[PDB]
Amino acid sequence: SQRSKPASENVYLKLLVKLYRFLARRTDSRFNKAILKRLFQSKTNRPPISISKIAALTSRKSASSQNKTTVVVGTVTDDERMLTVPKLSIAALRFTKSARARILKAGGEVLTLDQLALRAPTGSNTVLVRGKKHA
Amino acid sequence: AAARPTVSIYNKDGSVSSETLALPFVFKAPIRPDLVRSVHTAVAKNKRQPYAVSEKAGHQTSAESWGTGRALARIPRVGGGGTHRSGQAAFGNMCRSGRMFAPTKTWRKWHVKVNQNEKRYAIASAVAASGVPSLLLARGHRIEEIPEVPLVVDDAVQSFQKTKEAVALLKEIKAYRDVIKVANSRKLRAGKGKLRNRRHVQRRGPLVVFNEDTGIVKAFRNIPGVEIVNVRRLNLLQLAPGGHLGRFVIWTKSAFGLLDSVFGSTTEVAQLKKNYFLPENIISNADVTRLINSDEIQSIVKAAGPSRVKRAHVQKKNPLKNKAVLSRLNPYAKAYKANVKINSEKTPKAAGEKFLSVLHEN
Amino acid sequence: VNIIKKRTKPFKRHQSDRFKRVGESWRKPRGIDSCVRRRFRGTISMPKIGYGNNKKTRYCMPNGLKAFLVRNVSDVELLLMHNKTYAAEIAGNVSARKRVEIVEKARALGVKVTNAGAKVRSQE
Amino acid sequence: KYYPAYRENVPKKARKAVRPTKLRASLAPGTVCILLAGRFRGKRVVVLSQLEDTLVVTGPYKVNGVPIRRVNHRYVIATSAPKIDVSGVSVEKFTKAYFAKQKRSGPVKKDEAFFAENAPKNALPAERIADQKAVDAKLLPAIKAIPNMKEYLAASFALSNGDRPHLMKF
Amino acid sequence: QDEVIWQVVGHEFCSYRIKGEAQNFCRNEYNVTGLCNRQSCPLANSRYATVREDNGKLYLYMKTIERAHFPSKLWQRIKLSKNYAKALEQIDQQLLYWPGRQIHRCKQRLTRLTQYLLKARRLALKHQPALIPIKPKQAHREASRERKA
RNA sequence: GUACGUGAAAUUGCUGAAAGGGAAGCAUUGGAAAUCAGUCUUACCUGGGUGAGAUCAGUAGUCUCUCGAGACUAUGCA
RNA sequence: UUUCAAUGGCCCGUCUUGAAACACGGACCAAGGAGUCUAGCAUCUAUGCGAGUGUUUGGGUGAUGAAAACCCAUCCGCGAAGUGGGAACGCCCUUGUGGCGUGCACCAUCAGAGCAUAGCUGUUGGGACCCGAAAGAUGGUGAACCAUCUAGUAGCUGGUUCCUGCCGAAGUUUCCGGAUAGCAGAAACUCAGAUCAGUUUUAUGAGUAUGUAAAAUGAGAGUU
RNA sequence: UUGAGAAGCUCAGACGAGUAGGCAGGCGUGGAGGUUUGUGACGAAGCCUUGGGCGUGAGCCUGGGUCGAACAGCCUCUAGUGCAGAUCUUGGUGGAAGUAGC
RNA sequence: GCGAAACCACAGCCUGGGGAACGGGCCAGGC
RNA sequence: AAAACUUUCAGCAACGGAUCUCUUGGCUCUCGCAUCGAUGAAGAACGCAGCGAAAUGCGAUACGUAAUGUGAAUUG
Repeated sequence: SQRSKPASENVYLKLLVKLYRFLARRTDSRFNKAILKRLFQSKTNRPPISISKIAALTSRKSASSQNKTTVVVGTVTDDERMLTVPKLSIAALRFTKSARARILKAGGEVLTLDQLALRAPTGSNTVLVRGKKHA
Repeated sequence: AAARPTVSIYNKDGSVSSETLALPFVFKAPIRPDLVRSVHTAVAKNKRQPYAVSEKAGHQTSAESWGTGRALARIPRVGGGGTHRSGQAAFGNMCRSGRMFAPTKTWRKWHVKVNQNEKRYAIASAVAASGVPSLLLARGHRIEEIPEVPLVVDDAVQSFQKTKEAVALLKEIKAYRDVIKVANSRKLRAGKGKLRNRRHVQRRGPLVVFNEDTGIVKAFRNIPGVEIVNVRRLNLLQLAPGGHLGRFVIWTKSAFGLLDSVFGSTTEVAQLKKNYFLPENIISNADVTRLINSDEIQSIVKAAGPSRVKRAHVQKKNPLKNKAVLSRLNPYAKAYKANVKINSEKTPKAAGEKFLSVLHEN
Repeated sequence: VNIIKKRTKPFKRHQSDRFKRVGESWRKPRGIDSCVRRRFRGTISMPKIGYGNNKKTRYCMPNGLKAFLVRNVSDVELLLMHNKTYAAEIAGNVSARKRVEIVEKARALGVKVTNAGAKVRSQE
Repeated sequence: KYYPAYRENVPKKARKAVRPTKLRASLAPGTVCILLAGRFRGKRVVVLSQLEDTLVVTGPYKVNGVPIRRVNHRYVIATSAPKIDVSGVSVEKFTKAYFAKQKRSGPVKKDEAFFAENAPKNALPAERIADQKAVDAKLLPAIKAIPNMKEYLAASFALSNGDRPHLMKF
Repeated sequence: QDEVIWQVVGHEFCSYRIKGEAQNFCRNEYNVTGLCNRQSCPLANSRYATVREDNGKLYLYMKTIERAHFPSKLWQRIKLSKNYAKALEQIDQQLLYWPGRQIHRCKQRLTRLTQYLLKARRLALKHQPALIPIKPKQAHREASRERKA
């Protein structure tokens, strides 16, 4: 369920695996190889990452997030506890309806994994992130 | 992500009108054959009548075990006499007139639940599939002469009263090729199904979707194959028959204008469904060929290796027998001089008397 | 290109010739103390994947063609481009009214028919 | 009808060039050799010339009646009998086409011989006999010069009891 | 569109597919090869060209992505000359800057459709015995009545 | 043909062929006998003659789409 | 296909047993004939939405079957309640080499992930894979007989139905019917610049061997 | 060079016992939705056959005979779905046997 | 003349050896 | 060694009733309704059908009478 193809029957997920299969072997990037591997992963192994974690991780310590795209192979949920949302650019498999509205109205943009492949085909200036699996 | 902006509305005489309708956002929803056929599988089970055997079948008789060691199987045999039942076994699956193993019960789960949001997703994805002519053809519809897909007709169709009025419209928009297909396909069903009020089978014709009824249902219901439905209660059993996407659907102008309120948009809530938004897609543009073969991506890929590669070394050749392979492996065999004369005319016998004495001992 | 068959004899069920109640169709011997399962000397052979035939020549008739079941004229027209690889085989339930029209159509298409002379006579 | 309708996998370029056949050392022209197979099995004949693969061989017509014929070099035993003078007879006319079977042709129209079967017959032309009459003219004096040669070629070779082909020398 | 259409039709269900053991075939009339592939699917290929025969004349059929939602006007048709050399050039001119695989498959179909028409004309000239069906009821009737006779 | 649609297997009778020193028995390889699939030259290339006709006209019309693309009609067959 | 010749070929299943010996079951053929349905629980996968989630007790509605589909008022259930190594990235610049930063998940050192449905698997109840053990009790009929509870009770007996392919034991340490472990797989992790071995050495010691420490040879290894 | 069912095509090397058990892909049966503009009185299904073919196999296709009204391939759904055994159940039928015997 | 039933994997010469009985099947000998 | 007898194969004839096809039957679910008896019920018996195999119908007015409806049958 994780090795050579996703167990998912979603046709559009198969189209993303097809796109990053090409990017993984025709480029010498470990980002395309890492993204392709995480597309085979199951829902349990792709935890959601909150909109607050993205804001915290980008503006952490020295911050200076500049405009690097935050990439997660998973769902970007919303954190209603945080009140001010920074200007963020996140590419994810799925955004919730509240998270997408909060990101857009509070400055920045939301992307899909195929919109980012056209902006950063080698994944340059990308902040690859993950959700905590402790659950 | 780029689709046709508007659709044309056709009149009763099959002629185009100057009016047009913006394409509703439901036709831009993701098309999910996995999700449509999973929801269809559950919904198709929701009108099943229970069946079960009698609660006493195979146990109506009276029998007892004659015993163990009496040169016969220890299954109980019916008592009494005068009838051939004497000695015949029951209360068991193998025995004739016995209890069949695990008798069927009426409280088997006949119906199955689906989340209401998955159901709305499937119906949205099945409506989107009905705007793709290729999906209509692959599902068995004879739409090769239909003027346009989606096929929208005037609202005057909603007040047809006679079937011959409906047949004239289907012939004017070339939609009768599908009805003729359904009429020709009517066969007697195979199997025991025709002993059980399932006498005949046939194909599915166009699905006519109206807004308000003024005779459209009565004028279309007798045409073999055509199903008439209201835009407010669209049915996945009728939008993906058999779980297959791409039903040929004919809309009236009023039904097509009410699709935006029934389904809403991916950002704006549906008017007729409280707190419902159209599903979003994992990919914005679903043409993977366009992304892969794009200038953005093809400019940074390394030079592609060949396609199916040539077979180097199909057969192993021995250099010690094939002189040509030896010449390739060793660029020195051409000048070797294997036999070189060393001892020409000297050959001095080198064995002193001390060595000879030791050798010639005992 | 010649078709090579690793085996031509079928694999019969063990002890199928001693009993009428036991059919010839191959059944794997589940007995542990069975000599056929342990593959002694003189015991019959069993279906193994080693007997599998060449992929290129698999499903090929001895004449080099692959059978294609045909129920009407529309089926035989599909073999317009594949007449050197496939042979038309009219189904057993197709009537003689349609068998003649399939054979005449398959003649112009240059398609071999495996059972073209069935349920019909000739009249020169 | 000409653009290839199928995949038409062209054969890969083979590397099998045709080089001349190397005949045996003892299969020289003018050698008296025994035919091993055919309708003239056992007959002793005289080798005129070596073709590309076969031997253009003939027994004298008046001696054993073996016309100018091709014989495969594997189907011949080359005896060590004294050689015959063959440099005096031209053998350029003995080519592959000279012995080649006449092309099966004839635009026979429907019926008559096509149906009624009034077929024609074959016959050796006098041209073949004319060339043949020359070779025995240039060969008979050669075989008559040495003793027993005329009687040798007339006889037919055979194996008697207690004859071991591997041991006894030809 | 095309990659979504192919996933739905090429892998879930197409009414045109004949599932054979060695290969899948296509019942579509607009398929050049007659096989079920990604490249030869007329439904999943928005730009598609094929050659088919109408009453003895071969035509080049072409469709573009921009006519995909007008089924009556989807396919355009031109006449291919009886001269083979001119017919090949007609496909080359009409299919200019199309992929070389699509022109290759259209010229291959033109050769097979030309041979079939040639073979159809030669069969008409020849005298071939007419195949007459064997009627199971009449055979049984005549066999029984013969025994009585 | 009311021993009644279809009419399997076990089993029985007759007929034919073959085999047969106290088993059959199956497998592997062939022989013999019987019996089958199992097929063919018929087309290509190049003419020339003769006439034929359109997708050819130093041609005229109509219809459906959209100039030119298909369907036909009349005339010529250079 | 039949038959002949040469060579080979102990009757199948069950139980037993290292193995067999066994003892069982098998006159023959046809048809029937055994892990089912359902409630709960847990893992895993898929799907929907996501700090939420679940329409179907019910109401609204559904003219072409109206037991379907479609819609949702109020509740309620379940959830919410600094330093190192490191994925990935940018910048170099002797450029590879490395260095300089930013450092997810997770592990070492001092910024909620659920809920619902479906399937798989395991498990516990119901008759619970099928056939199997004297009954007992209630009520009747003339100690006996009959009907029902009953599908009563089974650790035990016999049986348990298609094919192919790939993995593949153990048959026992240890505590003590067991909890471990071992053996065999699955998943997630970190690593080939790292470790490992029914290995052989070297030498230190200790008493021809011994253990330990550090050269050859082979294999990418360690985990949870 | 056309060889993109990217679920395809292609190249290379190694390897092949197997009980309990683990895993994967397939064959077949009854019924259901879809489909094949499917097959059928010019003969459906079934059965018979020393006819032919396909598959490693489960099985499948087909000729001939018999027969007389229905039936199948593909995608999906579903289950009372596959037998040589249970001193299995029901039915039929044998050797013992024209025997014991009456 | 009328007429069963038990039983029924299949069989049916010995001699030895064949370790587990092995003789009724296996191996070497006779028939 | 041929016959007989035995065995094997095939043909035909028996035996048997499988399979296939269906079917005025069962089973299950849902919906509407409320109607036995001293004014003799349920049940049992005995009779009547020109004959009815039974079975059904009926009660000495006996496979029914009166009345109404359809309008020409009954039937082996």
